[PDB]
Amino acid sequence: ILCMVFSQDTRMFQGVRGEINFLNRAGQLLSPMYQLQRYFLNRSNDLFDQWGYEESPKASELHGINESMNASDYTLKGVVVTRNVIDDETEKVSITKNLSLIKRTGEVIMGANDVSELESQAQLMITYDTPKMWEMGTTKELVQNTYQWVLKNLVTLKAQFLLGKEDMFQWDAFEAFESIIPQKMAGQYSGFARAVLKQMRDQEVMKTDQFIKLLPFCFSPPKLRSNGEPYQFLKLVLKGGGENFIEVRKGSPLFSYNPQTEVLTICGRMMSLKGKIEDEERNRSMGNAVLAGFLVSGKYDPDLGDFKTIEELEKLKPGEKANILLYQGKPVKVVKRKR
Amino acid sequence: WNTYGPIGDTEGFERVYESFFLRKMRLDNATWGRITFGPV
Amino acid sequence: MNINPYFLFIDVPIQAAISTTFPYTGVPPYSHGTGTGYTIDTVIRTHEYSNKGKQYISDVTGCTMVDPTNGPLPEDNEPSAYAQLDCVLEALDRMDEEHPGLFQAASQNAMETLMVTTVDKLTQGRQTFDWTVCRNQPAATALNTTITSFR
Amino acid sequence: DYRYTYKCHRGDSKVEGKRMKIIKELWENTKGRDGLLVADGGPNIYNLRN
Amino acid sequence: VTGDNTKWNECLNPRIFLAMTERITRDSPIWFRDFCSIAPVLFSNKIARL
Amino acid sequence: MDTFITRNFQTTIIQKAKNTMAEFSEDPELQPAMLFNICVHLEVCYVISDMNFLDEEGKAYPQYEVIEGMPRTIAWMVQRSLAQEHGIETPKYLADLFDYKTKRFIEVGITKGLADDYFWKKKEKLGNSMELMIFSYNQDYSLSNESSLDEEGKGRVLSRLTELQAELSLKNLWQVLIGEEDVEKGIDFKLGQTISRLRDISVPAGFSNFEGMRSYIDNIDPKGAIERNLARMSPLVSVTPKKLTWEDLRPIGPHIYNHELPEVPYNAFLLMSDELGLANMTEGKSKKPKTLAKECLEKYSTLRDQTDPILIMKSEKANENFLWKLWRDCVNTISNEEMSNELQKTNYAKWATGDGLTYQKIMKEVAIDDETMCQEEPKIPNKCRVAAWVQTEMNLLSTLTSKRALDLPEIGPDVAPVEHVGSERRKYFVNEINYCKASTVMMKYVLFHTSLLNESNASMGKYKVIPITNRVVNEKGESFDMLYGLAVKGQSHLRGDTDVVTVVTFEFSSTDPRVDSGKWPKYTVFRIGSLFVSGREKSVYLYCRVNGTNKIQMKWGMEARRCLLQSMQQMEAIVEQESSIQGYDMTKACFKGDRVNSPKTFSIGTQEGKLVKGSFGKALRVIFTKCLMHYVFGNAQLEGFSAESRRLLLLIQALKDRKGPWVFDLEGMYSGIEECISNNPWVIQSAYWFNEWLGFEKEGSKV
Amino acid sequence: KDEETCMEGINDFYRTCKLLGINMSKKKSYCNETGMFEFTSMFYRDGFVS
Repeated sequence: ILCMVFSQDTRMFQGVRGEINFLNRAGQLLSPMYQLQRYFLNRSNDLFDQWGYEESPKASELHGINESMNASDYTLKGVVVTRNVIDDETEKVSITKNLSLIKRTGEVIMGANDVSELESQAQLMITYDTPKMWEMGTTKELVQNTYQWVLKNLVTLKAQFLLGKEDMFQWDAFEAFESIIPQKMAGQYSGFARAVLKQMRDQEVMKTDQFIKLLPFCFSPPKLRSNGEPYQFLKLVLKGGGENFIEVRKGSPLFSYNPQTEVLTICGRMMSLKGKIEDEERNRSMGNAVLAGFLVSGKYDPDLGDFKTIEELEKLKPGEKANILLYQGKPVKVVKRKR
Repeated sequence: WNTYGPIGDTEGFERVYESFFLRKMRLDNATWGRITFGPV
Repeated sequence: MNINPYFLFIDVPIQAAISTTFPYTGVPPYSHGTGTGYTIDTVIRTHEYSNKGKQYISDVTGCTMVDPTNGPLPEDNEPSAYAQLDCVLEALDRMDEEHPGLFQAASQNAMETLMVTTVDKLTQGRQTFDWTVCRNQPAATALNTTITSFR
Repeated sequence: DYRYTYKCHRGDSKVEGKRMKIIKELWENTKGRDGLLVADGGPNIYNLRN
Repeated sequence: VTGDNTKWNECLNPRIFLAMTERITRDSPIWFRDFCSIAPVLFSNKIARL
Repeated sequence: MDTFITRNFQTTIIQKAKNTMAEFSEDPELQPAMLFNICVHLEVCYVISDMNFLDEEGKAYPQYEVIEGMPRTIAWMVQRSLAQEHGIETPKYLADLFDYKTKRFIEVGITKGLADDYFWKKKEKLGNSMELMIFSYNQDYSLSNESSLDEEGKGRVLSRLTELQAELSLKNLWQVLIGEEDVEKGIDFKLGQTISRLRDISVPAGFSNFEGMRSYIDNIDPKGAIERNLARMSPLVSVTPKKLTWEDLRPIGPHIYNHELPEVPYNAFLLMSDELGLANMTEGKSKKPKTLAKECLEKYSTLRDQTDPILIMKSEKANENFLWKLWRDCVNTISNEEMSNELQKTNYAKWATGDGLTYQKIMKEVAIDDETMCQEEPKIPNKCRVAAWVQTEMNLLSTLTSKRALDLPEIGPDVAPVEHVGSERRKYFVNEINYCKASTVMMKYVLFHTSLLNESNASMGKYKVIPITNRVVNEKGESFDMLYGLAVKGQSHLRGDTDVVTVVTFEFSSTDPRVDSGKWPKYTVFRIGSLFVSGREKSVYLYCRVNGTNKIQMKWGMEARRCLLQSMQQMEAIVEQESSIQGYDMTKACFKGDRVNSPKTFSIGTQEGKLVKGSFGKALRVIFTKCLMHYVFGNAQLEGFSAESRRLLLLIQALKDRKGPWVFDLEGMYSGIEECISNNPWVIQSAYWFNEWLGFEKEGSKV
Repeated sequence: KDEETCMEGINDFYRTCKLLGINMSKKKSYCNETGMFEFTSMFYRDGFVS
């Protein structure tokens, strides 16, 4: 079939019935020859019927073949079988931008569309280091890898963050992580993360757990409201729905923290953060790193009322105090701040 | 029982239910190809 | 903007558009009641399309019997149960001639299966009308009751 | 529907139940959390190929 | 033609089914012929319960 | 056993026996004894037909034709041809072997005891119309004719069968060896006098006894009978073919446009577009419905403490006072402390739902004697015109709200390309219809019906209060527990599942019924209080309605979650058609658009009488809303109308594709369709939309 | 050859099935050029099937 397609026989051209608008993985139109190749590979009966048959040669070893490779007198024109097997040393070749091999004189020897699409699983547990390709793995694996990368070099991230520039939200790991963030909410996620990190930096309540949790989301360009105030969220959802969500206040299956033992749980894997945690970090428990423009000022006061939803928090005015809930049994009292 | 029950010995379990393990092994060693829609 | 779901048919072939119209292949709960009235209507209609046949009195059960076969051919497009025997026999002859050795082989296979089968096969079925109590009972219970009565 | 009927929600979920306490303890004590059955609050892995 | 049949089961006659069974089993043991015929004759005398 | 079969016989023999026995239409595995018997028989007959040969005159140096092993059809036709060519009677049983010399069919058999009895009983079975040779494992032989087999064949067969017998007992297989007569035990079937009479009286007109019918069938040659019968048949028996045309199609059920008829009422179980949930933000824990309702009423304490009702509208028969007192009792029970949700003031509950007005059943004898007891006429459904509220229902239920109520579990990682395509389709579908109001309404419906079904577990003779609650999630992630009202379910003393158990439902709403008086001819509505959302007062009405449904209706409501799968299947069929036009998947291209393609757009509806297009997401939302409404508004009329509109739509499609459709009885189809348009709001609106779309197609086909 | 002869054949088939007791539904049947039709709740259309 590939021989028909490559020979450019007019019969092969006439043997096309349906549309051949096939697309490649990159989304770019295939070359016409490869389009016909793919169409006929998926459609073999049409070309075989259109080609026309003829009588097989009378030689002993030469015999014809049908559509289903059955020996017969009626054989595809110009096609014959032979028992006289024909027998089946290295050079260097240059490459170009489009991953196409071009010989010394310039002829193309191997294109990027000749790669068989036969997906399979390697028999050995291969490993890769580059984060640009983490997207191939599942969402949980991507989250685990990006958080491992953030944690291992946490010292450099903290050092650059204390400087206050913007070059530390564009690391390759963050670009890889952005893929699993829904497009519609990516801007709000990034804006909220940047606002909360800036608020934490300004007034020293630096919490390692919140910093690690909310650092990856800061890539995407900020998307603020018409009021110029950053959005507010309770939990940030990721692609895949359901379990794939990071809780901003208490903890999620993808991310949890145990301050009693100072243990970080990422996608069911446990690690120790000894040496990366300050003594005073525990005292400033959670309330200063859960909302933008809000800081803790007191404790649960039933008189002020029940807990206030994000809808009322967003419409609140500066200088007004409200009550929020971190998790079951740990309420807190916060106050809006201009800064 | 699944949490703190006695821990038995499962040696030779694959042999007893060998057909299912063979099916799983065949599935794992698959080489998926393309997907082609109706002729029309 | 008043939605019009049927407008989908403009942009999609109707064969695909109306795909899976009814999620249920079984029976709804609101179907017209199948009680004494419905069965009476069914028997009335069954006897109505065959009322031009031969009406007689069964000498075994003493019940009215209607036989439309080989009856007068219809003169109107209304439903008719008058099936001539000759036409059916000719159609069977044509089928047998087209498929030689088909009826014989099928009959032989059926008789062999019947010879090798067992009474338990009757238990694979839906509700069965038990005559001892004159009700609807599971297949196994009906078979057991019939066997006990026979014993 | 299966999880609702058998009260076998995920071991890492925040739901409460008579069976869910033991499920949560087993999930905490287990290392191979991908190998736990769904009936024991583990993760479902069923898909078309399997 | 995407034909449909109205009153399909209210028009077919058990006698015609008996004729079909007799024609099909024209070359078969007599006992099997009777066994096949016992069903159509039973149906031809069916009594409905209201 | 099977190991012995595959070891003692060549693969060809085993395959022939297996494929010949598999025609029995039964499992060949659980019963391999007959497989061994058939294999041995095949070997015996193969051996019998491998030593003797004939010639142009009959020199003994073939003579035996093998019939067994070959397909039953081919074997039977070959046997019939041999009988016809040799001018001999055809045995009624398929002979396993034929002889050219004796010009007779022959049969072979294998036994375990003496062969004399087996031969005699086979002779009784087949009479004298077939010859036979029989051999037994215990060195016994029987031949009808001594000039049939020679010494060599008999000796070889005897040696083979003796070897098989000896080898069987080595592996404990002779014990489980079944005989041969068992498969043919039943050969005697004598009909009794009664059954014979029934058969005789069950012949077509023209025959006296079944013997005449049998002879007529077995003798007469009916060739050419069809033409003779058709020639004299009246010409009036004609389908009357008629080529269809665009002008032939006309609007269906024009009476719906008759302004004289009343508007279609709102007969849905629960309010869909007019719902009003008393939001109460919660952490996410699961709590009993009674506690959730209690907390929700506590938050909106003003509505709970309302004791003076400002009646706004009343039903034709229902009593406002009784309904209000029942609602007060329900709220009192909800606000109490006892765990049970059981009403204790059964007075108003009993007297409000008309549960005491049921007729008393008396003995049939009195009714027969009585003259005033007569059957009542059937209350055929009334006829109603187009209802304007169904259009608003469809419009609003297809909108995107600020909350979603779907949280499905996870699935294993996708590897195969088909899994990736399915996952992409699921992602697009859920993203499109996650927040659609139809999804929330569907979840409320299914949850309420599930709670109703559960409450009928053990409480059947008692009144049960059930809050119409829902669990919802918004974009920000905070989740709310909405309460849409209450409903008290009465008792069903009868144990039947198809028996109506009256339930009266009080649902909150924010829409004044006076705006559309015709939308609520069946509801009793009060005014409880007023909520504040943005500092603005909005009234709250309590629609109270009596209803009757059975356990099967509860099951139907529970299954009403199948609308999700239905809509997904419809969307997948659309995508599959689009991809079948091409050779590759069209999911992302038809949703987002690739370089080659463009985002597919669907004609959604009408705006000021002009067509309007929209994204595939809007089409998906409309499909989901249509499926949900079809499930909610489902009755026999709806399913019948859909089944007949199927044929009408198919004919319209055939017209569109220039296939030249022909109709035989068009008015029959139109009558069948119009027979179902009586009072269902969904059916009437579907007829209206079908007429509009048919007009659009007519006006657009002339281009 | 032409649709007229096709409809004559359809009429002959209708009469024939009438002779055998099979009653075709004129109120639920239609005819169209081959390539698109239905068979037991399965719509076929130029290769596509639903």
